[PDB]
Amino acid sequence: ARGPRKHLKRIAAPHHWMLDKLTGHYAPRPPGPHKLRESAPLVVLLRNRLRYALTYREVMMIVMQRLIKVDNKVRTDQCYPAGFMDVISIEKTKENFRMLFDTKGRFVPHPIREEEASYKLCRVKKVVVGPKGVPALITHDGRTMRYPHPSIKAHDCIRLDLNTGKIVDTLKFEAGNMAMVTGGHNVGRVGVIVHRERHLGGFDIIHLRDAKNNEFATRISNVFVIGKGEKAWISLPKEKGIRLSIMENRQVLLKKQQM
Amino acid sequence: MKLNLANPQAGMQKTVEVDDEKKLLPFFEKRMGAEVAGDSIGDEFKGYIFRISGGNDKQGPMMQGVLVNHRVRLLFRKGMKCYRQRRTGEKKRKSVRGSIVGPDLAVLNLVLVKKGPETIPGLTDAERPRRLGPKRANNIRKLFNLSKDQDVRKYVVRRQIEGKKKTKAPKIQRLITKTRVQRKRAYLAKQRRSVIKSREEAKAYKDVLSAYKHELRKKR
Amino acid sequence: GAFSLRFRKLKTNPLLQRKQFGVDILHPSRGSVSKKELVEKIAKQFRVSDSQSIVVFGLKTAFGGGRSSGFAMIYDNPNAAKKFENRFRLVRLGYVEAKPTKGRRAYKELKNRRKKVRGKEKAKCSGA
RNA sequence: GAUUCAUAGUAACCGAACGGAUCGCGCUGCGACGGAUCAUUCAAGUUUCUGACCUAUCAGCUUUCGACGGUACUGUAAUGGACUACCGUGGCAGUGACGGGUAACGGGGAAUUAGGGUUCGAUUCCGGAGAGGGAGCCUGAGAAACGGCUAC
RNA sequence: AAACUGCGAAUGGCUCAUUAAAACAGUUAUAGUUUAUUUGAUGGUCUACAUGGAUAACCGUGGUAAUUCUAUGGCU
Repeated sequence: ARGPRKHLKRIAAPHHWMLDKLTGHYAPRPPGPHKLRESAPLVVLLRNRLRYALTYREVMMIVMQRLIKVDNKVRTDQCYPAGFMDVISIEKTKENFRMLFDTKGRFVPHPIREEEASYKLCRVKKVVVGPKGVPALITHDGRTMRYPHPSIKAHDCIRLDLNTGKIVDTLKFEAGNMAMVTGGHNVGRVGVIVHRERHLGGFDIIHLRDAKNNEFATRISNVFVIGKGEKAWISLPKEKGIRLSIMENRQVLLKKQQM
Repeated sequence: MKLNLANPQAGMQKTVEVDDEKKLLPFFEKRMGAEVAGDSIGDEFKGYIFRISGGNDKQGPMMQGVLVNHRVRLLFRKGMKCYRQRRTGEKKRKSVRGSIVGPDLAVLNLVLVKKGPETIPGLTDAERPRRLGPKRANNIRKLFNLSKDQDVRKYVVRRQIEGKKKTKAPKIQRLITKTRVQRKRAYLAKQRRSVIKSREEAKAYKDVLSAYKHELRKKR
Repeated sequence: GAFSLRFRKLKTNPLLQRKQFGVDILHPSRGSVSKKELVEKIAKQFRVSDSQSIVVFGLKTAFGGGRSSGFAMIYDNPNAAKKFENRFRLVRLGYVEAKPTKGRRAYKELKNRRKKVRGKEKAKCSGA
């Protein structure tokens, strides 16, 4: 009541962080570009994915060196919400991490090449006219690129340059274009787009087809266009967003563990 | 009863006890900020005149403008007298003496305007000098009268401390200098640069959208 | 009785100027291993300069005895190790002497008295 | 999906708001702080539909002092009988209104060995309400706050 | 050190007395609105080598039986 809540609790955290039940009563709380449940804070990358830090203390000792950057910019706050399709860049080690969705429905820092780690994609939420009658995009990231093409519509991605501010490569939202899912049940799945239903009132949905010919649906808010009909602007994680079945995921896992 | 006599200009003061009733009788039914004659307070006090500033009564404050001859309870805002705030926005109710003077209060505080011929042993004899000279720049200028072109710096006030060799000095705020004038030039450069960038972005875009919609006329 | 060393989960960490790894150790006959004896052996394995760079913690012997496993953390320089590591871990090793602070209840009783006096408050320090 | 939306243009209005009298490292770079509008994020306030234990030895409730609706103010962060003027006579109820009881905060859940059920949920999380009883209010982005204030 | 300014103190913690289409639950809407902070934008158009005078702490000094009570005087 009475104002914004400064604590978040463990358990009442998101499940896709995979913070454990014991070993803490509270969990780190991420406001930044991204939402609370559609992001992951910079602490649980460093300690609970990348395994650089042990403790919450040690993440302060890393981040206040000014070694961590995101989007070619130094972020000093340890609880910064670093979300979908943000680049992370550490100068020592000289390795870069683009955050994608894993096929199971988790965040994972996908390691990438140095030339690839310049650019990143931003799907545009809407397009809107600012003052002096100038046009302007706005993104899922909460950037606002201005003077686009007239070409560029809602619900489609743009390759940003990052080294400079400006856009470079557009993409369109149509049938036969590659598209990852960012939320809901089918998260972490990439497939070409077959068809979308309108439903003139609320909630457009899209059916789309995995590269092993599995068909599945999501709302348009969740869908995020990568690239053209086959091929893709970005590098993909392990499995490339197929999501193999429950008995298959059993068989591959226990076949691994026997060595 | 116990008159606290203040010299403003010297910076000296000392309390005195009042024998008898009749020496207090000029002061009764008088406001704060009233120039009362201080001939009849005692023997040595001759040809004086005293403004009356405040006081406290047995209870132990009076504030000007309240009026009345007795203690009262008031709700205090921020920026009143006789109240330090603990919290921001805190008002509080608090007992306070009237401004008009009576017998039953303990202390009157008095401030002299014009001293007479005679000397007081407490007040008149000495002069305590002022501790801090002026920090900011045009306050130093108005002290000694410099115009502007005389320049500050050398007209600083520096006492030196006892024992070890050391001076201490105010650091003059609002002083014109190499860092301060450059910060305008750095700021005003960005205001110049940010306009002409955004203007050329608009001029570049104007031909691009015309180049787009001309290629759309080919489709017709 | 001696022991056999064999590290695991190694992670070279140049941001923190240190190397982190779980140790695993095998000691038939012997009851446990002291950290003063373990830090000497892990020094000569890893070809280190100075014991003071290395710091070691954890170490549970498993049920039955013979086996044990723990954590370890080779810095480079002892001066970098003194900065990034918290002081309690260094102290067990003995590199740095313990800091004798006053009690938590005693410190709290100063500041509540310090609330009451405005002006110059520093007479309360000697008074408590 | 849809406007009196965004935005541009025209004619004037007011001062009651922005257009940096600020600070550090080093013709020239970096970032600390301030503040306006527009998104964004953490939110919050209202809001649509559907859902609950016992009781008929509770059958008729609501209204001139807002009950249901209409027009035009006012008020609010905005929508509204939220409030004020006039105007109409409505609204709910036998599918349980209105009133009473609860040893009643709600839910996620818990116990209970076919299936169907019955009883519990003050209590780890998410809402809600409260700081002896009621009421009022300042400051602030946010409180009708109580380890803030005023009164009985 | 002290004091002024800024920010926080509206989170957290505790309890279950209220409360029966109320609250709450899932499900909408905000074209019916406010939003510190974060993130990204924007913007020359109204003595400009720099405007004004008071306030603490501090110093001098009191009141009251008594408190996180505080007055008068002098500086910045």
